[PDB]
Amino acid sequence: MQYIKEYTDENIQEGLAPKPPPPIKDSYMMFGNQFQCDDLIIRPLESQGIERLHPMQFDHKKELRKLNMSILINFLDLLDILIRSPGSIKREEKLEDLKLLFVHVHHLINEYRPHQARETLRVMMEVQKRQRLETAERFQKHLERVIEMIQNCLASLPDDL
Amino acid sequence: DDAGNRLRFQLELEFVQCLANPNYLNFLAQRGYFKDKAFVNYLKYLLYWKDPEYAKYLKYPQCLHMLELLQYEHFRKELVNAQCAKFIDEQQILHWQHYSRKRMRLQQALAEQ
Amino acid sequence: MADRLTQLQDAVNSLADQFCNAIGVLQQCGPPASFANPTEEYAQLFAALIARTAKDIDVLIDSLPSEESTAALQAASLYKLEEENHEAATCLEDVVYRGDMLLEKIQSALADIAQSQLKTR
Amino acid sequence: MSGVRAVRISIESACEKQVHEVGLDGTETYLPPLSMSQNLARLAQRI
Repeated sequence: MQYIKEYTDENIQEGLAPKPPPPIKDSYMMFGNQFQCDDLIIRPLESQGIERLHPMQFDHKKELRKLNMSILINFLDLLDILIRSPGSIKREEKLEDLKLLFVHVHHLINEYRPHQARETLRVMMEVQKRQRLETAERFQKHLERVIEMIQNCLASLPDDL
Repeated sequence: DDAGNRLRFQLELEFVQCLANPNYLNFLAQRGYFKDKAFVNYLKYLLYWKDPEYAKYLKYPQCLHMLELLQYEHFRKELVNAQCAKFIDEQQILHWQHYSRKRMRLQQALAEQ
Repeated sequence: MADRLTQLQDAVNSLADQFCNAIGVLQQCGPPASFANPTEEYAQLFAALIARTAKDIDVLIDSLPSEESTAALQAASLYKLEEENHEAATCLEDVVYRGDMLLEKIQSALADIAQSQLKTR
Repeated sequence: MSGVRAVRISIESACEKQVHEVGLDGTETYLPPLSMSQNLARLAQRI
């Protein structure tokens, strides 16, 4: 590692001689191996880098089942390919086709990681609102219960003579 | 001179991130830098990451946790043994599993019902 | 994690795993020359295991619920959450103030007779 | 997202349960005292 001495004595000083705070970085940040810049795209789509065989209609459950469907019949087709001529050239075309099938199924399912946070951040804080509420009518049930205490003490105030 | 501000910021950032490692402070201990008067003047100074403005560039919790132990100077005379540094390391990781152990019980509670 | 989507993943993983294991056992042992018994009882055990895992895949595919709700409906749900939580602070603080002016009066109504009995002695 | 504004709404963290010590395979133990005016006595015992 390394020891720092350049600014350690800069900030143990008097007045504004310690350095002012840095401004908010509105540019590239160099933290770690990643960049983690501002306003980044959250995720890359399936459009780039992956050949697309499904249309835009996106029957999400049916895309799940058709990909399951097509893989199983292609695995049986590949078994027939290994039965007939496993030493063919057409194997790696078949291997990358099912690999193409396996890419599409995995990206579609993961969509509830930011979506799950919206329900749970809601649901506990009406309980504390309820706890704010169930203590609210606690307050009138307490404040008018001591006004009636004042009332009977004032009602008994002349009657005690 | 924008180079000095950024470079020092990330140099000093990793220093407390290096200080987040309990075995690194053990590496201070056999090096005997706990009693150095310049370093005790430096480590009292080093306590300025507690504000959230500097902590948005700070990423891990126990950097600030074990630095405050060093402030009392009672904790600094120990740690020459690696067993107490390991004990600090082991209990930190025995409680880093808190969210995991909390989530698995509620998952067990929902699976049991 | 640990939702029914996860157990569907490892079930089809083990089904592919028990296929090659059954193939691997069927190719590593068998009848040497007859022109056996442990291989076939493994074979009936392996054929049963790949069937039950294939059975549980269909069970769990039908067991998983369809995708439900939208984030935009819950985005609008947070919009009514914020306005009711702002006014809940105001509705709470107003009866707090009713407690505040009442306690300030009666603590003085405590006080004015509290030091009054000092000079009675 | 979707052009939502940034405002200052109150969110309270789930401070109903706290964690102190972890046993084997989880199952911690929960201990807030939340004492009454008995706390006034302790500060005077050291006095």
